[PDB]
Amino acid sequence: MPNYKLTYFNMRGRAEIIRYIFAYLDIQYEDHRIEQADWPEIKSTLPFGKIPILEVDGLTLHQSLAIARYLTKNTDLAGNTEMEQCHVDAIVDTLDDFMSCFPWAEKKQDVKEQMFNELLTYNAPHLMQDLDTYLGGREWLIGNSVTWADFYWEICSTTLLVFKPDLLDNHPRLVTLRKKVQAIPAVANWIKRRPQTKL
Amino acid sequence: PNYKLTYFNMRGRAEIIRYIFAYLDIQYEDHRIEQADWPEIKSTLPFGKIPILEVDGLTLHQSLAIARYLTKNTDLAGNTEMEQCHVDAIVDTLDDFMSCFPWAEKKQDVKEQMFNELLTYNAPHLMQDLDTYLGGREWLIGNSVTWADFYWEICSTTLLVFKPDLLDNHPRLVTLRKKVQAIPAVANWIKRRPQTKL
Ligand SMILES: CC(C)(O)[C@H]1CC[C@H](NC(=O)c2cnc3nc(C4CC4)ccc3c2)CC1
Ligand SMILES: CC(C)(O)[C@H]1CC[C@H](NC(=O)c2cnc3nc(C4CC4)ccc3c2)CC1
Ligand SMILES: N[C@@H](CCC(=O)N[C@@H](CS)C(=O)NCC(=O)O)C(=O)O
Ligand SMILES: N[C@@H](CCC(=O)N[C@@H](CS)C(=O)NCC(=O)O)C(=O)O
Repeated sequence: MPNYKLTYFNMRGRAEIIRYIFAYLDIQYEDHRIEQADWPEIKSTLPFGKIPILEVDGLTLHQSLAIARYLTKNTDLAGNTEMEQCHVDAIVDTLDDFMSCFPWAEKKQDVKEQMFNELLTYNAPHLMQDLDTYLGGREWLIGNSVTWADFYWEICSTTLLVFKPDLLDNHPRLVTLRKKVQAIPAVANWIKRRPQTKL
Repeated sequence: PNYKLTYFNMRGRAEIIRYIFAYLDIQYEDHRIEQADWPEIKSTLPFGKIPILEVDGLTLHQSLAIARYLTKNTDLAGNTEMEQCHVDAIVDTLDDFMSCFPWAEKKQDVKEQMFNELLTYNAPHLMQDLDTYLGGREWLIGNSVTWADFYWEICSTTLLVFKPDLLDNHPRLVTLRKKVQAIPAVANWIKRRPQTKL
């Protein structure tokens, strides 16, 4: 048994993909959440001043997608062929690119509001349409079994729906995919048992 | 397999793939398009972006997903799962930074302001972080070159076009660039590639 400690804020955010992977693989870990009050303290110690980080047997890892890739290496979640592993990474990166456009840390309310609106109004539907086309009539995004891209799709879409509840109105196949992920017992169990935060 | 890489006539996000092909001695069609070609091609792509890599007629996208696919089971990947994690983290740290720049911005006033903002405040912190993380080592991860070293040299090249003094107080990061550039396969590609701003 290896010693895992996850450090992030109290919210889903960029740590959530790691938490889904831990739940799905049934791995016990310390889900260390922090208030903003403690943020400047810990920040000074961090290698690149960013969370989430994951401590593994006294060794520190950073970058949430780098960590998620490390944890799924050698598992069913990574993909069934070398090429399918690329597709998993590329779908994840495509989703992460779009989530990263949003100005999460913007101090000016009016600039943050205008940007969140532009992205959700013009960009988001282009992405939903491309994703819908990519999925087609298949059960999972890549190959014939669930991957951590399906986890990421579910996590990303959950946060987009908070700001734009009608996002998937004309995309029932993408809603089905969210339901299929949420129905995975280990994921269901995590969703039910997790702190209820907005983001 | 036969490889066809499609991107704009610039280093940009394709350059990491081009360094990996050079290093591994892999022949490939380096297909470069002008802006005028772009709308025609954009609709054929499942996610409407480039670069794309065609491997025996099958399309891959996302530059870093492709880089990770090409380097798997090679000396560029990182020797252990943990070191692979470090390689991914460094590349993601660098790529996060390069993504902040408003590459596609029309208004040159707000564009120059943000470029200078990022190069003034944010770039030196990242330089200091990288210099610390590198410590006593000659390469970013382990005891040999990885594609993270390539990516450093690629990202730093583009940053030095806008802020040539960025590595004045960081000679070990300069050394790292020169070590990447002294690799024969890389040196050879750098001498022969089309000379572009970006
Ligand atoms: C300390 C502070 C006030 O400066 C910080 C606190 C944390 C904030 N982060 C977010 O609000 C946030 C939330 N969800 C995200 N989800 C994603 C995608 C779905 C995985 C990506 C980035 C996200 C960023 C930024 C400001
Ligand atoms: C269609 C269009 C005309 O609107 C496009 C054309 C391509 C443009 N992209 C860039 O100029 C560009 C260039 N170098 C880059 N280098 C990086 C560094 C390596 C990681 C990241 C992003 C970059 C983006 C955006 C607008
Ligand atoms: N690409 C990185 C992004 C890390 C990141 O920027 N995280 C934010 C929280 S969502 C943070 O730590 N912000 C601190 C700051 O910039 O002051 C990842 O996915 O881990
Ligand atoms: N994270 C992606 C980004 C791809 C991307 O944004 N590419 C730009 C060119 S640098 C593009 O195709 N832009 C087309 C457009 O915005 O219309 C990658 O690394 O491949």
